[PDB]
Amino acid sequence: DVQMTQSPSNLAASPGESVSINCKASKRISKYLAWYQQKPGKANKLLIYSGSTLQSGTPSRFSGSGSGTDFTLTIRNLEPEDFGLYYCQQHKEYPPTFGAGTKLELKRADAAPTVSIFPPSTEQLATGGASVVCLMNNFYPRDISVKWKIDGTERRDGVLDSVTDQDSKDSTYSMSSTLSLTKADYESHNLYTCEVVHKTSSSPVVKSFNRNEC
Amino acid sequence: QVQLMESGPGLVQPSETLSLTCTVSGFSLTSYNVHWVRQPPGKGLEWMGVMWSGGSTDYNSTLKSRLSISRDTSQNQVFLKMNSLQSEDTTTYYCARDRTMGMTTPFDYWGQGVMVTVSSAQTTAPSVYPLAPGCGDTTSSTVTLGCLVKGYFPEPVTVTWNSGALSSDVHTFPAVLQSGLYTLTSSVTSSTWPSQTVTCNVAHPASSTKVDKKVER
Ligand SMILES: *[C@@H]1O[C@H](CO)[C@@H](O[C@@H]2O[C@H](CO)[C@@H](O[C@@H]3O[C@H](CO[C@H]4O[C@H](CO)[C@@H](O)[C@H](O)[C@@H]4O)[C@@H](O)[C@H](O)[C@@H]3O)[C@H](O)[C@H]2NC(C)=O)[C@H](O)[C@H]1NC(C)=O
Ligand SMILES: [Cl-]
Repeated sequence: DVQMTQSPSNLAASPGESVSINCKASKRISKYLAWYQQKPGKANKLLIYSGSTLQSGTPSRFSGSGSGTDFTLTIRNLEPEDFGLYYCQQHKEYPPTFGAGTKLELKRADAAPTVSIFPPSTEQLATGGASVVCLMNNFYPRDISVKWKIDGTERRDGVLDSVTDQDSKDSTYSMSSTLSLTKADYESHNLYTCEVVHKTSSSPVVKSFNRNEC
Repeated sequence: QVQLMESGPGLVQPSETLSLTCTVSGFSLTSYNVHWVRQPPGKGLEWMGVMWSGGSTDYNSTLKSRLSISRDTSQNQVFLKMNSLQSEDTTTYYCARDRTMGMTTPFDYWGQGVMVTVSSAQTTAPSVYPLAPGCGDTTSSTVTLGCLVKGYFPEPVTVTWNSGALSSDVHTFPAVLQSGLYTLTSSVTSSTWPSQTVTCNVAHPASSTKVDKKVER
């Protein structure tokens, strides 16, 4: 098989800037390398083929070079719509083989998270369980860390979290963190705090509630 | 336009036959090859095999013994049947088209892929709980509300707000798995709550459930 090595795994750039992405075949394959774009909610889309030929409809800011082993996709003058994942496929021989992909992040201005904390619902406590939720919405950059504290002591047990992909309208991220515990555990403590560190604040953003006020 | 569409079960059990269908339109199966490709969890694309235009098949040599590809030209369908699945895997499977005339095209059109969950677990509908500020938290002019969609299996769900009418700062987060069940949150903002009602609509196709939860109080 022709092994395709793609680099890098990741890029970040601003709209209007230029990036390039490399693929390198393990054997010479003449000009027969194609580039594709992947974007949530869309089938993988053929951009370039035979190294440098644009598919009909591909904007002129995309270009490709190379013949032999070494290929490069260049994207100039980036549009928002161009942020997503790219991969290469050789089309010299079967089996089809593919690069491992490059995720291109849209670099926008810093944005501080809007932090919200939510006590368990009485509906859920009826079941004997409790979930405390902390949302950290519409922030940039991705880098973030969240601590839960219960009566001033860090709790990492029973915490799960996840982060959205970059927003289609404002290019931010959002994170949700859930502290799960028994009703008995929940009711054995008073102060619930989620503590959120992000480069937009010189010290942590803190949201807390006292269960005794619920 | 050219289209390829994968379909199959969202959940199989270990050792059940996994039957996938690729339904095509806007070209003839006797004129183009249709390939099957998978993307395991974590990973890049892996070629599984091809339904050649002329009716033969070829396979990834390491997977050959576990795959069967076929088609029904009258129905514009290509099939992939496989067996010996991997407990707890959530692979995505794709079909894609190519041809060879003077040269071999790359794959010019793809389907959007389907994800299959492999498990012996039961289908389980979510409980839906409100996310509302409480417990002495002063409510700003714009409030963040949400719904906690807890304890469902398998993926996916969908969440909408006020039946689609509300789409201000909607975020539906990736689900997390623990003790074999998924939990996700979905949030929206409102400047008019609680005078104006905010309701999440949660669908879980696998369990045939659709539940509304009005967020108040
Ligand atoms: C035909 O089907 C084959 C499956 O039967 C496909 O095989 C897969 O091929 C990919 C690409 O070569 C492999 O992915 C690589 O895995 C290695 C090994 O990773 C593990 O070990 C290292 C070191 O201990 C560790 O760093 C990793 O995290 C893993 O624990 C990685 O080093 C590579 O980066 C890459 O991910 C698959 O592992 C392999 N699967 C199996 C089940 O063998 C093959 O791609 C198909 N052929 C075609 C043409 O698509
Ligand atoms: Cl060459």
